[PDB]
Amino acid sequence: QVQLVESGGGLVKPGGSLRLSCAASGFTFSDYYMSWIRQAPGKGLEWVSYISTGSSHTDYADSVKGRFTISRDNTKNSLYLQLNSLRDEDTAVYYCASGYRFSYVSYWGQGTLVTVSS
Amino acid sequence: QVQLVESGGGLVKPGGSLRLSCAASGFTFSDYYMSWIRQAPGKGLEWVSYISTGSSHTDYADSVKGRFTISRDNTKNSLYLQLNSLRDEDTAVYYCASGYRFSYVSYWGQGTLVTVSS
Amino acid sequence: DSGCVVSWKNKELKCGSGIFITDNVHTWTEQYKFQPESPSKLASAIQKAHEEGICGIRSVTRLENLMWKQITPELNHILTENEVKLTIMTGDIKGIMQAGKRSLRPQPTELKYSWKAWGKAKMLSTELHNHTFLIDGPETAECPNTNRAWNSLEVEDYGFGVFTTNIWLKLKERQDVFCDSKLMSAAIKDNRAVHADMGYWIESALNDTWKIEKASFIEVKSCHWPKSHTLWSNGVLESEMIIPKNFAGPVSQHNYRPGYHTQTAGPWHLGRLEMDFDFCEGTTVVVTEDCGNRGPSLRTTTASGKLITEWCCRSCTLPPLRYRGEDGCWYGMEIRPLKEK
Amino acid sequence: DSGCVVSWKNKELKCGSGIFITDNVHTWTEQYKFQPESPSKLASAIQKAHEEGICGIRSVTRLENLMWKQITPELNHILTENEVKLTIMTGDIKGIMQAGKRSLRPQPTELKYSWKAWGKAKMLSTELHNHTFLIDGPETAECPNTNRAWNSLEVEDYGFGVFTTNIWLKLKERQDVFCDSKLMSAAIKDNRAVHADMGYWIESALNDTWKIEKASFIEVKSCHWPKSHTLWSNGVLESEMIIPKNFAGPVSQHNYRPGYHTQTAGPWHLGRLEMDFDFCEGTTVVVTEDCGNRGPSLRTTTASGKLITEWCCRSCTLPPLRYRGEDGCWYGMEIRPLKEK
Amino acid sequence: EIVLTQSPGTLSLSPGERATLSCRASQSVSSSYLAWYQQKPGQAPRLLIYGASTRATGIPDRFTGSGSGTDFTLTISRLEPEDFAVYYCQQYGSSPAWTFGQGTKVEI
Amino acid sequence: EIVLTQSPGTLSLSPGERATLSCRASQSVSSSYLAWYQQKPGQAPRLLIYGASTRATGIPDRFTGSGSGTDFTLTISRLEPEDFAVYYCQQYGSSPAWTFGQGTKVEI
Repeated sequence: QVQLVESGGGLVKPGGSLRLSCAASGFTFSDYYMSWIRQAPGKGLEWVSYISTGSSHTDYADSVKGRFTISRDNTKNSLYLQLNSLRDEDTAVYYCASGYRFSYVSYWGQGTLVTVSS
Repeated sequence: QVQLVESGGGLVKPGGSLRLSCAASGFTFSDYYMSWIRQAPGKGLEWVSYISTGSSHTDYADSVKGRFTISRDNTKNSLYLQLNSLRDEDTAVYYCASGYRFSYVSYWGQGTLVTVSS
Repeated sequence: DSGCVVSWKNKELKCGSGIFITDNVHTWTEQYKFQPESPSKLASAIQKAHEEGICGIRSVTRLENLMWKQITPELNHILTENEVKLTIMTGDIKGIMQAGKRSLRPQPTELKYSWKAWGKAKMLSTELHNHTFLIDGPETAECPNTNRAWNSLEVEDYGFGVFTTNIWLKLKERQDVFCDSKLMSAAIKDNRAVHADMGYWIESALNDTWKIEKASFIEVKSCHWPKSHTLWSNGVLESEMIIPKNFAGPVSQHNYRPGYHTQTAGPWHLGRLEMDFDFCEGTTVVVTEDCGNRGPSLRTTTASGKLITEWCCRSCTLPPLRYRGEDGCWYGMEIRPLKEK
Repeated sequence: DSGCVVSWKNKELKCGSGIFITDNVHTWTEQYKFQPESPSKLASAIQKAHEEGICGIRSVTRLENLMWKQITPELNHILTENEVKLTIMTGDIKGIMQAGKRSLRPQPTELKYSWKAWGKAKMLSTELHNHTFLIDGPETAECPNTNRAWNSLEVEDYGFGVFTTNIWLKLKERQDVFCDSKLMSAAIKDNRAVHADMGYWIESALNDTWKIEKASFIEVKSCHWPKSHTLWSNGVLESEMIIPKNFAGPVSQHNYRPGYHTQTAGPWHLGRLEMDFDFCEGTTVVVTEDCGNRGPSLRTTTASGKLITEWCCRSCTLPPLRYRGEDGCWYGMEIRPLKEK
Repeated sequence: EIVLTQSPGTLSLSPGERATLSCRASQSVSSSYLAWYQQKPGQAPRLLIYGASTRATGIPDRFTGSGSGTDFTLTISRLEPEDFAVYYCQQYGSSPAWTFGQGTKVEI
Repeated sequence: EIVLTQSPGTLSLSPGERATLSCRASQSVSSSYLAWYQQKPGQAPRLLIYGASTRATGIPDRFTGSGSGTDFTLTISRLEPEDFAVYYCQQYGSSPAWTFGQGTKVEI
């Protein structure tokens, strides 16, 4: 069964940094596109970023250009996102989802929560 | 009749300068090419330079590049050559000839004599 | 036209006179800013054509839209000042950059109730009339391209300003299909032949025989490439250029590639493309005669995002032809899945 | 390929990537120096061809004559070291640069009695035999170009040195008539189109219709200009070329000019030419229908140096076509004296 | 941009009825590339239609996806007390926006 | 360079004879472009042949120019005591050298 496990969420000071990891199992991780999706509290879902299989496309959202970094490790089936220069509105539940902006999303798992305040 | 009279010849110290003039009459001076021909004492004839009708060709001999300057004035039928940086082998009789290197020479007149020594 | 050029590949300095072909397609293409000729001629050209029965305007180039996107405040002022029951609304546009069937024309007798400057201020909002005039956009239903104008403008001969944030434009005196020759170039120096404009960077190179090597597009226009700027444009068959003639492909023998024919059904619907000859990541291409015939280009990722590994080609030539866009890596017509349907 | 170039005509600066075209035809054309490939191959290439029945070599480019003028001391030594009864003498050159009928070929199996370096010392003079092998020169009587080889060499791909005083050359593997494409250029940017090589600077411009404007030659070769470096090379008639095809005239529509046909019998015998469109000094051309038909080009000065003032043309187009050389000012084919014989 | 619109913002019904949805599209979706996701508060989203017409694996039969062109309707044939959640519609190509749908609240 | 050669270096004759001269050419002059000049000692040179065959104006008929190809001969039909001078041959195109001929002295 496709299990997606994530960790790294927590309260951080504005302007800090964080790293989010995704643990994939139950399916061919090195064969599907990978993406991160966030959801502000009580608001709609919004794309964040996605990465290709060989890590060569790596497209990012408009409001996080240069602030976020996404990477994957197919050998151990791990997906990584790097948080840098966090601002106030970044507080959202971040979902590690098996998808691509030009495709539907098949697998979602227990997205973590991150807060940026004092 | 075509008389070609020249003046300016005289003894000069090496490294000096001199100016020679040609006076044409009896024919359309503003219609032919003009050229200066020098002849070392007892040696053969040799070209020096020739100028076009509108003063746009003004080709010079190989051994006088940058040292000799030629000019003409079609208004009063005169032909001018300017001597600069004279050396000891320039001692020759200089003929004002109505001709051109790619043509025969029709009129010659009373070539002047210039000597470069001490 | 005279200067010194440093070359990183040759590690040498080139000094002399001649012609330098600027890239102006990568690294913040600058600038080709926007201002047309006198406003009265353009303003008078709308309602005169609207009386004929025109309904919209299409932009031949991507940047020509940005002419309209910032000028529509101005024409709305003058037409209202001329009590004209019309409105101008521009929008976004996407490939394929469609082309209309007719074009504007003078009537050089312009409006007599206009100013002269093109930088007037104090814009006043206008009303909307029952007669609406559209610009290029997703309006392919209410009015077709038959009642739509296209290729009605031309770059002014004195309109070339690279540091001055402006480029003068004037309307053509006749209908035409070719692209703007005034801002257009092509060159070749002993190893590479490049055809270029504001949107295209078609580059060809010689390894054993002259052939196309790479191309980059920020737009996919529909004007035919003029032959006055085509290198080796004789004896070229229309069924063999890699870039189709309809998409401003240069009619030349440098647009050739052995084993591949015209890509009339490539993924040109993407706004940006990058043509090269390599392998898409994680994919392999094997030459075999039992592979399927050429069809529409296929994205290397399915609707679920899964990657298709193995591919076959009938009579292709490695490295395979592939495209870089916003969708991933698309293969050419002659490449088909080895076993996937 | 990336740099910043100032433009005097536009008073502007051009910075970016792309291809820059060196002049290499005015202002001390530099350098195209000459060091060929291994001398053992070229030395062995002579006697095997001499046994076939060759008698001499002609040159295709004016500089190539200089390579022979400084290589025959090496060639004479190596063949004499192989007790080959042969000798080599080079000569001067003048237009028109004639062309032979056959060429050299490997035989890549070279002589085994030679050194390796190209800069050896202690050169020893050789003797003279009854078998003499000629090179380009005023020898059009004893041995014609039929028994003379031509266009046997080719510019090495890696033998391109613009700063290092060497251009490596190897002999071709097949018969050919086209010129050397390894050192050749052609470009066009929105106002001008220049076809250029080591000797030609054919330049065309656009005022109302694209047409030739000026050309400069330091040589007059006889190899056909390749079509891979020709701009707008489709539908071009060979009877309207300004420069004849036999004189390396590029096959293009940019080689056109209204009112003028091919200049088959122009003043090409001169080594250097500067073709433009103006009036010879002190001359006037008047368009009239009763003027004589086109013939060979006539110098503006007679055999006595007298200037011919008035001229007429039948269906020419002002300004008239005129040539600048070392002989004066020659007019075109379609220009005839008004009343003089 | 083909940013979509969901109407109505919220829906009120009772178990035993038959509900319908509506995901307005800006213009001319390509190849009917639309999807539906269920957001049971509060858990991870699920997948219903690929696809705009085809039921996804592990999904009960009552979930029916339909619509074509520029109008799409997600209809549940049979109501069920656990089915009350938030549903989102997404277009994938081309070219999709950077955000999902606004969502429709289903309330008793 | 089509530098010419004049032979012989000097000529010895007597009045009433018939003299001959020779101006050797390097190779194949074009359209017989050659001229002859007389240098009376000591005066400015005159002009005799245009031309290599055409007598100049005011020249006595005894001066006959001939030759074609690469060999040219200037022959005076009748000797005359004033005719003893130095004669130069020039080629005018193409391409001519930067100096005239060597000249041949005619001595009694």
